[PDB]
Amino acid sequence: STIEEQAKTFLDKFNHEAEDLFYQSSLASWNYNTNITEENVQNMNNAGDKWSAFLKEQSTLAQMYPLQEIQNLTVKLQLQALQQNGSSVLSEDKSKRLNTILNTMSTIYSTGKVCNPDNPQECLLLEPGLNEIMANSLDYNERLWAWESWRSEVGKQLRPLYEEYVVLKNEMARANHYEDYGDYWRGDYEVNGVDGYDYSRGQLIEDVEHTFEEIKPLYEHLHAYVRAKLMNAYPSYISPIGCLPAHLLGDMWGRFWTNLYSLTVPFGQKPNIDVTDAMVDQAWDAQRIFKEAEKFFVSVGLPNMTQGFWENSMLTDPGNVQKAVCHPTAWDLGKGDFRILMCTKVTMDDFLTAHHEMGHIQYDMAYAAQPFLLRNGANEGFHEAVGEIMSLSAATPKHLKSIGLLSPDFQEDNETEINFLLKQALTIVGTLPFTYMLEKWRWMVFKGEIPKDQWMKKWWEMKREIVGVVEPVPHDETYCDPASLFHVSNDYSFIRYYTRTLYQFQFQEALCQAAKHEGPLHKCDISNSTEAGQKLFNMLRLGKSEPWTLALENVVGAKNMNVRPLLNYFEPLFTWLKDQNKNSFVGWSTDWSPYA
Amino acid sequence: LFRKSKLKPFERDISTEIYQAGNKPCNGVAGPNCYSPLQSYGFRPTYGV
Ligand SMILES: *[C@@H]1O[C@H](CO)[C@@H](O[C@@H]2O[C@H](CO)[C@@H](O[C@@H]3O[C@H](CO[C@H]4O[C@H](CO)[C@@H](O)[C@H](O)[C@@H]4O)[C@@H](O)[C@H](O[C@H]4O[C@H](CO)[C@@H](O)[C@H](O)[C@@H]4O)[C@@H]3O)[C@H](O)[C@H]2NC(C)=O)[C@H](O)[C@H]1NC(C)=O
Ligand SMILES: *[C@@H]1O[C@H](CO)[C@@H](O[C@@H]2O[C@H](CO)[C@@H](O[C@@H]3O[C@H](CO)[C@@H](O)[C@H](O)[C@@H]3O)[C@H](O)[C@H]2NC(C)=O)[C@H](O)[C@H]1NC(C)=O
Ligand SMILES: *[C@@H]1O[C@H](CO)[C@@H](O[C@@H]2O[C@H](CO)[C@@H](O)[C@H](O)[C@H]2NC(C)=O)[C@H](O)[C@H]1NC(C)=O
Ligand SMILES: *[C@@H]1O[C@H](CO)[C@@H](O)[C@H](O)[C@H]1NC(C)=O
Ligand SMILES: *[C@@H]1O[C@H](CO)[C@@H](O)[C@H](O)[C@H]1NC(C)=O
Ligand SMILES: *[C@@H]1O[C@H](CO)[C@@H](O)[C@H](O)[C@H]1NC(C)=O
Repeated sequence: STIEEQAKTFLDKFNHEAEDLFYQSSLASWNYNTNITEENVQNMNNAGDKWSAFLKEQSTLAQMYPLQEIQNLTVKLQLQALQQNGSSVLSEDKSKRLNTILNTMSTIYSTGKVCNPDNPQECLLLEPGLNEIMANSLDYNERLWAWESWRSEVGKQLRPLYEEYVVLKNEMARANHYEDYGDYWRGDYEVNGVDGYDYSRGQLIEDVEHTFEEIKPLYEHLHAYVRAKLMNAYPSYISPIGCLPAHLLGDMWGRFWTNLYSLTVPFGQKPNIDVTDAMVDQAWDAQRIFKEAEKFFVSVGLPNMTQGFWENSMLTDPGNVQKAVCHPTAWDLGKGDFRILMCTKVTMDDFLTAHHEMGHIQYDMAYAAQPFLLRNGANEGFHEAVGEIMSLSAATPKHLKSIGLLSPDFQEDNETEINFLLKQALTIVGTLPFTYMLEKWRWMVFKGEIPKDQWMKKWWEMKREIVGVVEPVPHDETYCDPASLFHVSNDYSFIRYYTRTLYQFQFQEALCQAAKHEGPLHKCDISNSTEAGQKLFNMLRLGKSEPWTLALENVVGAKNMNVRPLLNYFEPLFTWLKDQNKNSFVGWSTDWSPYA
Repeated sequence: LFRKSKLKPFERDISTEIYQAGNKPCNGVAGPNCYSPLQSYGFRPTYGV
């Protein structure tokens, strides 16, 4: 008959086999991650090969249906996803060459190691020692040398391979109808076919630039305050008007500024909020923490976990011969199986992480009724935002007081709020310019406007421009600094970390408004409220069946991302920082160079 | 999973013939627009209710 009926018939078959094959591959992956053995690796390879191969023929078979004869707009989305994400266009020699390069990227990053100067006796890896040194050690020479050493021994090797990598990816996009591999990433937010909700790929760049323009005053004021405080630690090296040295950010790349909290405490005399001792006194175990997290979700109206989750999931490190990765993850094996993989200690961070991970599971259960190809968030940012909005409420003093970990004798005044806001600021506000800088440079390099001989040249020029950080040692084109990043080497989109942060504060402000809350924004709880829960659940169950612009409208009431809720969250900190910056110059100077 | 029409009350059907969906009759062989009518459950102890 017509194409519509034939397409529906084909989809009703694809869904059935896709569910079973996905379960087999996902279960094999879970088995290895909880049981590290060679045969488990083989099981992953076999199951992964079958799933990868099966997608190939289905992608080939889906080509016979032209997409201009579909008007339901729901079948079209499924057909578009199936055709795109399994189609291969490069030649066999080029395809295997790209695969070999990608395998080389992961292998060299995992096996990369640097160690002490002029001493090949003992050497260490990045995760065990390098992270600890840059997070705790305050030695100027050690931090500067280690920062230079890792880049020299990694970026130089990765430079020529990246040059071959950027090429092959371009003809992949060139063979398709996309302009360049940069536009291929920007196609995730593309929306077409709906009047009043269409979003163009090029609109994202303008929207990102406009949003970053408004958040500039907050960042520079924080930068000025950070520079003044760091003057006490390293007076001679730091200039009152120059950019901060790149090796004094508390981490390997300066992505997060959390490690500087102790060195930049606003009021150290006043006690800090901590409940680790309280849990120790009350003898809290892993199950008690998760039950408390589960009760929080019930209090808003969302259903709680099934029996299969409790029996199958593991929350403690097995130890002994049984070795497993302790990276917290939320597994959705499909067909009604949800599990959480993490090693739990009796700490406040693990208590908050339990709430953060449980949010992903609840989101996964929300769209279980949707078809297989539409079981995902509206975009790459919604999934991350949902799991982060709930960690904000869990850390509020009111929730802790209601549970009982915090004594009722606790009081709130100037310092308690200011210290809490500044601690959050060094984690949230600081990473935004770094994420935008990396994405914009990587967009430009894929555009091809920058020649290869100016890759390192332009990289540091804009670092002193936007981020306001100057390198401590000059580098030539031999080094490839961006290749030292984990996400860059492993071919992962990085813009999702900028849209997520601005999304979460839009959600929290809306829910607090629906919860009839009054007072400062940062002190908000939604435990008893149920109107907020049902409003959130309406968007969660949608899945990918609707454009993300419509989903955003159904929660807040706008068709685009906004920066006002984020600024309103940190407004009390903004006024105090303005007072503290009366005698301190605002703005960094790009002319200064630490190496004379 | 695929039948030409509906079933009368209290009726059974056992015939197994390739359900043609495309215009071209594929003479009862597996291929495009020609799917087997009998699908299969899969059952494991780790499923959910
Ligand atoms: C189309 O085809 C592509 C690829 O062929 C598929 O894309 C994948 O989609 C999944 C689902 O999002 C991606 O998985 C995500 O990877 C992120 C990257 O993290 C890496 O690094 C960490 C270490 O830091 C590793 O542990 C991790 O395994 C990755 O190697 C993760 O960060 C994501 O996890 C996030 O969510 C969980 C909850 O689910 C949280 O607990 C986490 O903290 C975190 O916030 C997530 O796992 C995957 O990366 C994509 N592939 C690629 C190559 O990018 C599509 O699924 C497919 N479309 C289909 C099938 O319809
Ligand atoms: C686009 O295609 C989809 C899928 O074919 C269409 O969804 C279908 O919508 C109809 C009614 O709108 C559903 O019928 C309902 O079935 C349930 C039993 O499941 C019955 O109880 C109801 O009374 C009703 O008859 C149908 O199930 C549903 N398809 C699927 C797979 O769930 C959609 O309508 C199409 N778009 C347009 C604009 O027609
Ligand atoms: C949500 O409702 C529960 C049920 O009353 C609240 O739990 C009580 O909290 C008070 C503190 O105000 C305690 O004195 C009670 O002992 C608690 N009762 C129980 C059964 O736990 C909870 O505090 C409410 N949430 C919020 C944020 O107020
Ligand atoms: C892990 O793999 C080994 C090797 O086959 C097996 O004997 C064991 O039962 C598996 N599970 C655990 C929990 O060790
Ligand atoms: C939450 O779990 C309890 C069992 O501990 C169960 O009795 C209750 O029904 C669950 N909540 C909902 C909303 O079903
Ligand atoms: C502390 O808060 C009180 C609120 O009554 C306010 O009057 C005072 O100015 C604040 N102090 C500072 C240093 O912000």
